Amino acid sequence: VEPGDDF
Amino acid sequence: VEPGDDF
Amino acid sequence: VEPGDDF
Amino acid sequence: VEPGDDF
Amino acid sequence: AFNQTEFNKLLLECVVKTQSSVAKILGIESLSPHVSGNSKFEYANMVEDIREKVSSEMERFFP
Amino acid sequence: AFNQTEFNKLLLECVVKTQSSVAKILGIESLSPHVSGNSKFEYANMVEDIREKVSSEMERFFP
Amino acid sequence: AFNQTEFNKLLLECVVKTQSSVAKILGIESLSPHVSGNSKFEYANMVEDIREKVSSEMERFFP
Amino acid sequence: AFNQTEFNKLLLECVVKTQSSVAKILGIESLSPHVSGNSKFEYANMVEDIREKVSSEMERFFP
Repeated sequence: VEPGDDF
Repeated sequence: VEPGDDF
Repeated sequence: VEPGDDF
Repeated sequence: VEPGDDF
Repeated sequence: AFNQTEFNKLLLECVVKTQSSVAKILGIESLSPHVSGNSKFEYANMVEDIREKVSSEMERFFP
Repeated sequence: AFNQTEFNKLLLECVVKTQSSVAKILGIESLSPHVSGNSKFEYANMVEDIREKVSSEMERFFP
Repeated sequence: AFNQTEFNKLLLECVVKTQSSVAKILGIESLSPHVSGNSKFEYANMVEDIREKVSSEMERFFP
Repeated sequence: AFNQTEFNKLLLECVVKTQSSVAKILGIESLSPHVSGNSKFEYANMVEDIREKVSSEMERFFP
């Protein structure tokens, strides 16, 4: 998961 | 819509 | 009201 | 408690 | 006793206050110099992403 | 097994905790070199805005 | 005087919108110059921590 | 059919996720160059104030 992805 | 506007 | 005060 | 710890 | 009406009042006040506060934090952060010139962290773009996520979660409970 | 009272405890603890934490973050962000100077992002101004938004959402549900 | 369905609509819209907005704020903050080299605050690491916390709270109320 | 169990699941997931995310944002912000040594925005001090606020609103509903 990358910065700004929803989780 | 601009920074600080409600959305 | 100042920065960090609850509101 | 340190920065980033849950509280 | 546990007053449900008062609970709802506090509950709603918190979540509305937090969403409005977070919108402003998002605004300020979008302008942060270290993420300037990154279309990933442009305010309008993030707002679009957010609204899309809300739509799909809301459509699940509210047809 | 599911306990409605415990659910409400956690739920209330979270939203109160989050609002209080967000208030603080908003405070710090309002002081950020890159906006401290924009009166759109002065703390008192933002709090006024936020409270007005809360009022209009609350009034909808509570006389 | 009270509509539970409308209450739930607003409640859900706020918390979903806040979570999505907060994820983005977390993203921007993890890129902040003053925390780089501190891995405790690398995006992936923080997301893992957060998911762990969520799981343990959810497991408590939902099998 | 609107499902109250699924609603509670999503609702709880969001507020726990948000609290945890916001705690990390608070952490990062407390380390921001532009505040440091203002024991007002020192992490431990802010956490203390937050917890105090939480306690007084919880006590009102949960003894």
